[PDB]
Amino acid sequence: TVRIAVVRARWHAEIVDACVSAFEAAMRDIGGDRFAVDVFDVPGAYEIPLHARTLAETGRYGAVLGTAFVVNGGIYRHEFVASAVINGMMNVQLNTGVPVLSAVLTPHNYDKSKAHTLLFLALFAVKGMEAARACVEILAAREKI
Amino acid sequence: TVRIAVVRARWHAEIVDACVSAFEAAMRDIGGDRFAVDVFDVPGAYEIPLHARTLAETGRYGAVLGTAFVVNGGIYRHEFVASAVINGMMNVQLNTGVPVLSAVLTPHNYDKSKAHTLLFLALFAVKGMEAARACVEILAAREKI
Amino acid sequence: EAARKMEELFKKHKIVAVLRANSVEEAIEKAVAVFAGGVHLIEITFTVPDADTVIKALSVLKEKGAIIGAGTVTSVEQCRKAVESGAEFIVSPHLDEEISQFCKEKGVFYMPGVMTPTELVKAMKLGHDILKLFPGEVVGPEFVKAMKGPFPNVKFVPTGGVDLDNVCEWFDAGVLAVGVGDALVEGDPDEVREKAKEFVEKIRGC
Amino acid sequence: EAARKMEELFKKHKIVAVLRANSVEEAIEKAVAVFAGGVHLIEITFTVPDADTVIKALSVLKEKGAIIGAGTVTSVEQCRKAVESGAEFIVSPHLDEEISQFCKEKGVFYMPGVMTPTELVKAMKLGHDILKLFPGEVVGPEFVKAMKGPFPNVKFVPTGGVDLDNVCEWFDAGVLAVGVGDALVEGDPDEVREKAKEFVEKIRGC
Amino acid sequence: EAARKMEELFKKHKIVAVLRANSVEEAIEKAVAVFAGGVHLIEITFTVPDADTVIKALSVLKEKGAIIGAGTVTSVEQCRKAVESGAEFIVSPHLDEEISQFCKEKGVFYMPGVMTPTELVKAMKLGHDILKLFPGEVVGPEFVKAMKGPFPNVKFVPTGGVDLDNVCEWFDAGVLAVGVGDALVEGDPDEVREKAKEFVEKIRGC
Repeated sequence: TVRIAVVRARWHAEIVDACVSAFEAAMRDIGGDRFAVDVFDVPGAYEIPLHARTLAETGRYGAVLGTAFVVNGGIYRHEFVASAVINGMMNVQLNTGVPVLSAVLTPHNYDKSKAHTLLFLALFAVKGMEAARACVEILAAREKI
Repeated sequence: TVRIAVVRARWHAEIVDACVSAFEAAMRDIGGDRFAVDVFDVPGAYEIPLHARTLAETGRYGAVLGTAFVVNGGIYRHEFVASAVINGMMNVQLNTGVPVLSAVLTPHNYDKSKAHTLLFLALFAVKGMEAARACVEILAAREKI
Repeated sequence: EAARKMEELFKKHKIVAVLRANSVEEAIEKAVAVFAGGVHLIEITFTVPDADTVIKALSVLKEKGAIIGAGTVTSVEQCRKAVESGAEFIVSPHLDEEISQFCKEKGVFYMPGVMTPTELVKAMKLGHDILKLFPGEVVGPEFVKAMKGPFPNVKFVPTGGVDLDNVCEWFDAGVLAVGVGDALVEGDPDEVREKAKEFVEKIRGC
Repeated sequence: EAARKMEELFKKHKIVAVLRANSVEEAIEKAVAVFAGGVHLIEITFTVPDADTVIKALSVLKEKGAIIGAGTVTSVEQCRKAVESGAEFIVSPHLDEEISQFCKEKGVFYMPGVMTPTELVKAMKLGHDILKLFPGEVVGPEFVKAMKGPFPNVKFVPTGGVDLDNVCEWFDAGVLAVGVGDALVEGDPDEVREKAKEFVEKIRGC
Repeated sequence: EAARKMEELFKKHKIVAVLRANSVEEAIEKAVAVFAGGVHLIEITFTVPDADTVIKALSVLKEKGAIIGAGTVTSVEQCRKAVESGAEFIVSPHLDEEISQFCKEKGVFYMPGVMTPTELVKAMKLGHDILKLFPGEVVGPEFVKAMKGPFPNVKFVPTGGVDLDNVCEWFDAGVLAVGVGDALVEGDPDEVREKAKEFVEKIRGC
């Protein structure tokens, strides 16, 4: 059995949860009895790269999926974190040899109105399902190589 | 015979395919019986840098071409991925010693209307042809040095 | 048991959105705009690309009171996919025995389509009290009134031929709920949310 | 194989004349006026006196591009007569299993009539993709549009309810061809030829 | 065999775009705007920079019904390049024996240019029934009508002298297809797509 770790941000947890729940369900439908999913938490998106590296270098995981919802920020600028986190994961991926995937998303324009909170729960659930497929397909590709 | 690997995204596969097909045909016209092309898939643009590194460090390929079509994103921002992927390939290129090339393109403004899907199939076919020339010319330059 | 649950839900909510879209994201944005606008019963046309994906994605609204069903199901194979992927309702444009038997075995609510008195009867013999009138426009509210006499226990959900101006014309005929789409659903997500509110208020009046 | 040939012919010519007359000579004069006016697909109502005689007589136009079929066939015995006497098409006001099996065995094109979603389905199960809507007037273009959703591969030829003013209203709904008669056909042979030209040009526009 | 295929295609589509551009990307954007606008027969002027590149790039539209040929080919060497790089048609401003022999050997359709009765005859003797009138403007529709008498089996595709206002003036003369360019093609890709639609509808009228 191949383990996949998931590293979750705790900001806007309801949105992040919609994604991981969908991911786990999709994993059972696609690779049931082949893959197992271990979920770990971190305070937020900024800590994903390190936690993910630590898991990847442990040797227990075939893949790591980081997830988070980064928002516009209101008063403060978010762009600096969003790019640091994505590039962080890319550096980990390349130097660890583990196909770290991501669902760290930043919306064009997120309002706090319920219309938007509902939209993002549904879209994150979709991203979760897509990530499950990606995990299985990339891991298979890496055996064929 | 020198092998060239191609790593393809599966998003907007029709567009990505227009490029690789043109690439392979151009390679036969330019370097037939000198080069061979091995095509590999990954879920999407984000996984290209790792898959490409793994292939490059295998020793079988003289060059690796990554291809993808990255779009505006609609609801979500695409800039963070597009830059992570291009920089990822640059880091691989420099530290592996393999002239990883790319045709990872992000349009100024991509509509989903058929006028645009048709335009991009044709433009990607052009990029494929150009990449074939680039592969041959850079590999030759690297022997002359 | 499922039929009783649903009969009460249709009486309670009155309007059912019939949703189609050209993509997964578009279907989701519309389903949310419709839900936010006050329409809780939503059918996802099942003949569209990625219908299963849309129904599973919208399961996140289930805990907020949304009911997501599978629209226009014309076969058993589609019913099986609809059942694994949520789908509280299975509805179809025509009566079908294999679909009805499948749906009973799975414990889900099935609402077959009918447009004639001989078809209403066959559907009743098979146990279906709530029927959909697929060919709306062709069969107006006059049908619903006319069939009330001989079939007082048959309730209808017309689809099509229902727009904002005929809201209450249909309910005055004895309609249970209305299968509104291409009005409620069509347009920009903000236009959709506002129209959904207009339909709900027009309906609340009757 | 016959179905593919005919589907292309209906798409190509669009208008089908539905011809009736009180005599053999009258039927012939009208068939020629209609043909000369630009309508190449002609059905000879088979319930009239001397229907076989008219179909054989008009076989002389076959080499000029006319296609002569048998209109309103309601039985197997009539189908047998229609097949011996030419009849490229056999059409009927209602779906019938014996007629369909006969027509398949003889290699001829059969187009059954349908007016409801449950009947469209039975006809599809039997292999008929092109259906006639016999009760035109009662079932308007709204039906054709409505059934496009659940049955995208079913094409229609409405009969009746088609006149010059509604030309293109029907084609805009997804109609394959129109079963025009009692407009195109009625009147003096010179009036008939001129009306046939008006229908063809009005149709060419859409 | 190629000639028969093409004769039917020209009769079917009527308008042929004659495309020139100052770059590969510009040629592609225009070819797509023209195609999207309803014109399926497109010639890529072969005397432009990177003509082979444009024809190969547009092969992606071949599966969508586009036919891409090589415009203004004046030599065998250019014909050879056009043939390797797709080019369903080879057309030229003048009749040429070496080009015709080459094209026959390769199985491609060749349409030579002619502007006089003595040249029509030589082209017919060489087996070319479809001719292009290169010097349009100079040779108007009167020529096409005049030559119909002595040469009833010669069909023409005029190039130049065809604009939106003279659409149908040319078809009324016996024209097979029209080599429209510098009208259809010139301008912004969105202007191009709209003009292509105007030409197609104006043509559909006749």
